[PDB]
Amino acid sequence: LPDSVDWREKGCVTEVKYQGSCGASWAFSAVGALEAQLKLKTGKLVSLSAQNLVDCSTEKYGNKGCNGGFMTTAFQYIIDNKGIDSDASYPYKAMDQKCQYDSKYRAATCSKYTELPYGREDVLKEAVANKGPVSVGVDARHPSFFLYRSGVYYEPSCTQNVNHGVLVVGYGDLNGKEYWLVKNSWGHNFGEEGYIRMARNKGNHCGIASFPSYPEI
Ligand SMILES: Cn1c(=O)n(C2CCN(CCCn3ccnc(-c4ccc(Cl)c(CNC(=O)c5ccc(F)cc5)c4)c3=O)CC2)c2cc(Cl)ccc21
Repeated sequence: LPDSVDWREKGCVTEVKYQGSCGASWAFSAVGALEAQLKLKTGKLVSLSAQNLVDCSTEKYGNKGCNGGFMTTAFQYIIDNKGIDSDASYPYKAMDQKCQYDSKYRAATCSKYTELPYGREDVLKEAVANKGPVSVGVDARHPSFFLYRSGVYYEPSCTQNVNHGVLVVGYGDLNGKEYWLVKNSWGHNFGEEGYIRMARNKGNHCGIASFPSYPEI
């Protein structure tokens, strides 16, 4: 119903992270979604451990750490593992390590997650507004994406085949162009202080609504 939302205004989004040469966008996207659900229930915003997911949500979950993974099965790990550590106590090192999870430094838990219907930008809008930040995949193969500085991103050669985990933390519009407000994990010098606004309601642009998921506590 609201024409625009931004979950940063509601205190539900952490500092933008830097994944580096490790392709752990899936882990960053997943912890970002859970982070927001943590704040909604607990009142505490704390950066959760992407590295905990890279290291422990591995072969059983169809994830290859720094060679990519799924947010959906990352949520399953946190359910199965009965918690995830804080980034503070299990920080990010941009490589594949042995699983060093420690129940002592558990900062959050996960009960279930929800996978939204394929390519449905309307349902995604509902969830973003009413549930919270949604982990999504995008097609970020194209140099335009790498280079993005500002405004609403539209790449004509963008497919709906997704390779990169991001987190939709809102939506809105700019000069008529409707956008999704997407948190990336490529440091602060990417786009708009770490964020990118990508085309909304333009035939599932770059696959943004192809595989949306969010967790719950
Ligand atoms: C070993 N086993 C496994 O594999 N499953 C998959 C995970 C859950 N569903 C995924 C289908 C939905 N679906 C389809 C296509 N694309 C994405 C997708 C979404 C977000 C992102 Cl960011 C990406 C990008 N990721 C990668 O490119 C990548 C690269 C390397 C890698 F190792 C993993 C992923 C893709 C996506 O979610 C089915 C296959 C298992 C499921 C079970 Cl019950 C038991 C064992 C499993």
